[PDB]
Formats: sequence, structure tokens, C-alpha cells
Amino acid sequence: VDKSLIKAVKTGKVIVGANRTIDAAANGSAKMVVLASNCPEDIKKKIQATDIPVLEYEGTSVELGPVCGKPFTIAAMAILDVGESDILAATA
Amino acid sequence: AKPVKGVSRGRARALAAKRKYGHCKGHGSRKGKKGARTPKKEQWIKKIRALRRRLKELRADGALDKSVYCRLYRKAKGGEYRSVSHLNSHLESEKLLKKE
Amino acid sequence: MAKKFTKKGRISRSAGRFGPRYGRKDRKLVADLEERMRAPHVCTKCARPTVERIGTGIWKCSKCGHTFAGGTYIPYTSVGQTLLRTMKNIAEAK
Amino acid sequence: MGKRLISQNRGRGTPTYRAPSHKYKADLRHPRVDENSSLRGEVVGIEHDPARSAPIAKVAFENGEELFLLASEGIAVGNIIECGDDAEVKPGNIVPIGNVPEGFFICNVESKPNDGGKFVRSSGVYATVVTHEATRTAVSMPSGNIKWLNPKCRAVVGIVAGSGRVDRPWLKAGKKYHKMKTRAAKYPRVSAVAMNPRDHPFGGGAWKHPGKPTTVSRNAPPGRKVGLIAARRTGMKR
RNA sequence: GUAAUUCGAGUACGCCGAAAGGGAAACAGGUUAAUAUUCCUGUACCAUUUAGCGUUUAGUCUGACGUCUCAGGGCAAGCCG
RNA sequence: AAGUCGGCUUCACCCCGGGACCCGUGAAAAGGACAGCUAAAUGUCCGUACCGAGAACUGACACAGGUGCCCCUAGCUGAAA
RNA sequence: GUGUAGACAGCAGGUCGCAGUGACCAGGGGGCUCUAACUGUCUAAUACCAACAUAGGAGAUUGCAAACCCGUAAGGGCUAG
Repeated sequence: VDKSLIKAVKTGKVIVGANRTIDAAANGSAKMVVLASNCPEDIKKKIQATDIPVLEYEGTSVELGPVCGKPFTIAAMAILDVGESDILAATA
Repeated sequence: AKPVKGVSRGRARALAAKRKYGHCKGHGSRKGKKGARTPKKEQWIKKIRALRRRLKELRADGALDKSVYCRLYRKAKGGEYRSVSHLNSHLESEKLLKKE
Repeated sequence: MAKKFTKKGRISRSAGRFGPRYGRKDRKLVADLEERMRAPHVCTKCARPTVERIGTGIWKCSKCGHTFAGGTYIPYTSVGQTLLRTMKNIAEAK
Repeated sequence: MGKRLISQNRGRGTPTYRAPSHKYKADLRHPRVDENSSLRGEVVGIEHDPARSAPIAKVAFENGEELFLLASEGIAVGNIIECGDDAEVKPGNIVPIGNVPEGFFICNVESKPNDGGKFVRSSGVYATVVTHEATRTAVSMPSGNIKWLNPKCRAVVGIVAGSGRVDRPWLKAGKKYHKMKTRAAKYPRVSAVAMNPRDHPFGGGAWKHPGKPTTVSRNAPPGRKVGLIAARRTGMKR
């Protein structure tokens, strides 16, 4: 998993940031959304109800970035193309 | 009503003209501290604003891409350059301008 | 990145505002407390070092606006962390 | 009548010794709760308390009442404080001390049930729950004494915020002067040996010294109970 | 309460307490021997009340705030042709 | 009698924003705004002169003291009142 | 030369006087001791000190219907602790 999570971004389409993740969930192009332990649910329960799967990450948005190669923090990380990976299978 | 007898200012206008030219303003005429005659925050503000405007105009006209602009802006904020002339001299010496 | 830490300048720290007054011992105590309080403190809500003291015992996160009550000069105290870890151990046990 | 002492002036209650009550925010006490009841509120702000030099929490309760509460360590704006016999034993909740497990840290402890909270209220330090019994519960005070209280006595779970306030030395007369401006206490204070004999039992003399032992009997009347009052012992510990 | 009061702390209800705190609104000119945002000329503005024409958003904001330091803009005064 | 123009600067005044400190965390209430437009009437009472100080106050005085001060002060020199 | 500017800084040459911050304004300095750490307070009208205060250090009482204190009482200060 330690390498599958990296390869999901190394050889896969993802969009980082809550705004773009919510847009991807709204328009359906995202296979799923990965959310950190600190992300609220006031807007997120709607995308939970929607057919877009919601994966929960084991750590905060601060440390979700370094494991996905981003120097910044990531809260919502909707994926577009799984690519050379089965992160969707890992989620559900 | 008798005419107001003012205070004539011609012999101060002549001195002001000389002072504008840069005379009558030597060390034997200075009496306030260097800092009371030229505040250091004002000096820094004018210097940094000139450098920042120069960098902005360069990035606008396309001689300076964002990667080197960031470093040059931080250099200017760190005081590496005396003035716009110094900044331009460094740019032309190290070929930072995207000449075409 | 920091000041000109001269060959002799690394003792007074923020207590250099006091000059030769008040004694080395109290100057050192105040300087150490200032250093500890001005150190970065991680927000328990967003997990990033943006917690600053807004008043005597009030601490606020500049990012998420999370404001809370902590120590006078430190956002988190050893007694409070001990209480938190005791209750966390109980919660894990049950 | 050698003049009355500072303590007698304070008992008289002149303006020099009165608290600046207009400067204070609230009379911090637990919300009034009927027998076998509860109430929930939310923390909307953390303010500075000039009467304590410690944070206080402004709380809006369900019943439409806005109240100032003694803030515990880690209490944050938006937190839901519960007060009741069934409240979760969690930092910030107001629960009877009979439901607090032994070894837990409490503060703002009522001397009697429904009293409002008397003990453990200054910035930083706490009381510990030690033993539980059917009608009595024991707590170790910040003093070190053991206090047996009714288990129905309420207390907020946690310690008082602002720990370490006295860790920073005053460093300066005016630093402490600004704190004394908000309190009833007279600042600064003249030593008794510096006074004249009409002003204190220790005053007077060609050289500064009390002239009499500084340990005074517990039976001494007002105007005489000065120095070491009913001291068990004196000196630095041997 | 006090032997009692014109005496006494507290509580409850009231009431006062700022010509430098808050604050609804007016300016320029002239006029006299002495008053002038007060009198006169010109041009305004505010408050209630009455009558008609219409109506809540309702409980929020403002009034409403410390010390030090600094940027930007303006301007009375000042200066130059 | 002219009465028309430009430029510079701008405190110690007005607006706006930033930062730092806590060790005094720096008032309250009336009033105002959020739904008002038009037309008539009403807006009572008190103060208002003059000094405000090396002669109008106070110190027995036309007293070299003291008394609120100004969020009052022009040109040159000069950091500058 | 710096700066948008106000201005500021610097250079070269000539030149007069006994004297160029020419008036005005404007520290004399150092060494060795006592004493109090320091800023501060004080005998209004003979004492501005080494005296008082100060931060720091230590001790004592008291778990609050407390310690301490005011009142004859009613009831109060400390304590919106």
C-alpha cells in the first residue's frame, strides 16, 4: 500500500484541493474522493450520499500532501484516472 | 488701513536656489543628526519601492520569467542591490533578461 | 534568516530590551519564556503550526480560526496533556 | 490610640482597599440546575478575565441564557459544554464529583452542592479525585490537604487554564503595579519596621528591628495580630 | 437595626450624577456704540405631532472605546512660477 | 481694482488599513440605522455683555505666585514649537 | 549619485579672515573607594539622602459559613475573589 498510494498519483490522474474535488464529485468525472481526518462533512455528506465513493485517509490534511508529493496540505483529493493502479479497488 | 509690512523672502529664495543646486549645505551648515536630516525608513522605502517597480515592469514587458523574478524580488528585499541602476547592472552582467 | 548573532549577542535574546537591568537570572528566565511562547505551535484542528497567543491564556489558529484556552505562556501544558492521555488510555481500554 | 493598622482600614472598607468591581466581567459560577436536570450550551468566545488574569468562556445555553464560565484547559469556541448528573466525564463538562473516577483532575469545585463553584479557580492548577464513598468523596486540593465533599457536589472536568502565569518573574515594579491597578490590594507596601510606633507594633526604634517576637498568639485582638500568626514553626526547613 | 434619631450596612424600587464621556439638526455675508452660527438677506437642515399615502428585515448593527509603531490618500496652514 | 491660472509641500487636522505589547484587555446607557414620501402646525425653559489674567479669577492688593488649557499659532536660520 | 518628488548624500576647483557649529544654541574628561542594585517616593515652608518603595528570596495563617478585619446591631471589607 505504501507504494500503491504513491503510484496512484505517479501514474494516475488526480485533482487536489477541496474546490476541484467538489467540482469533480458534482460532475461525476472523479472515480472517488479521498478525504483526510480533518475535512468537515457539512457539504461532504451530500457527496457521501451521491454515488461518488468517499475514502477516509488515516492522517491529517497536512500529512496527506507529503505522501502524495504535494508540499502543501490536501483535504479533498478526488481522482479522475486510476491509471496504473487500483486505488478504487483499495477504497471499495 | 495702513499696508501690512510683511517679511521679504528674496534673500531666502536665493539661498533656496543655491541649496537646490547643492551649495550652502555642507558639514559646517549641518546641525541636526544624519537621520534627523534623512530618515532611514524613508530612504529604505524609496529604495525598495524603486526596486520593486523595476522588477514589476520587467516581468510585465517579458524580460524576466517568474522563476528568476521570485529570487530577484527576494534579493531586493534582502538588500543585495543599491538601486535600480545596480539592479540593472547585475541583470546585464549575469544575463537574466530574456533578450530576443 | 535571523538577526546578526554576533560573537557575544546570543545571551540576551528578547531580554536585550531590558539592557543591564534586572539581573542575568531573571533576564534569562524571561528570555527563555519568550522563546518558548514564540516557538511554533501545531493546531490540534488543522495540524499546522499557526497557533499564536491572542491574550493571557487565549490562543488562536491563524488558519482555521480555532480559538481555545491554554497556558498563560504555552498553548499546551504538561498537566493538560497528562489528563488528555489518561482519558485517551481509558477510552482505548474500553 | 496608636493608629489602626492596614488590616483595620481594609476591614473598614475605604476606597483605597476596595476592589474595582466595575472592571470585572462576571461572577463566575456554575449555572443553576434543578435537581435531576441538565443543560447544554456552546462556547462562543474565550475572553480575558481581569479579576483573575485567566481566560473565561462565554457560553450560550439552550434556555436563551448567556453566561461566563471558568474555562478549563483546552476548552475551545464551538465546544458543547454539558451540565448534569448524566453528563459525559469530559473536559469542560459540569458533572457531580461522585461520577468522576479516582485520579481525575477537576476544578471549580463546589463547597456544597449547587454552591456555584468555590475551590480550584485560579489560572492553571487543579484538584485530584482520590477516593469515593457512599456519602463522601475525597479530593486532594492544590494545597495538599484532603477535602471530603458531598459526591453530589459539581465540578468542571479538567484543570484551570493559564497554568504557569507566575513562572515569568515580575522583573519590574510597574509591571506588578499594572496588575495591582485592577485589584483591591494596596501596592506598594511599607515594612512595619519602617513605620513609627504609633502605626504598628513593630514601628519605632533607633534602628530597624521588631523589638518583639514576630510570632503572635491566635488570641491576640485586632490591631495586634501581626507578624507570624499562630505559626506552627519558623525558619527554612532543616 | 438602634433606647432613639436628622443615625446605620445591605437589599428592592426609584431618582440624580459629565457646559471636555455619548449626543437629531446651519451655513456665508451684512447690520450696532455695545448682541449675533441668536437680529436682517440669501440658501438649508432636524425632531415630534396631525392628515393622507405605504409598512417590518426584528432582532441584528451602530453608538462602542487601551498603549506603541507604521503605510496609503486627502487637507487647513505654508512655499514657488 | 483686479478677481484668471499652474506647480511643490503638508504638519500638529480628517479618512482608511497594517503590525507589535498585555502588564492595566482598555465603560455604560440614551440615541441612531435597517420602510418611509407629501402638506400644514409646533419646537417651551435657562445661559449668551465683557475679563479669562504681569490690572477684570484666587492669593487681604491693579500681588514677579497659583489657577483649564487649546485635540491654537506665520517667515528666515536650525533637528526643532 | 539615490529618489516619482520634496529633498538627501558625495565630488572637483577657486577664494577671504586671527577665527567658518564665526552670533545664537551647545557634555569638561579620567583614575581609586564607600554606599544603595536600578527607574521611582519623601519631611508643601531648613534634611531629594545611604532613608521609603521596588523586583527577587523566605516564612506564617486559612478549604471559603475559611484566615484576617469593620460594626452596638442590622449587616459589611477582602469578594463579580
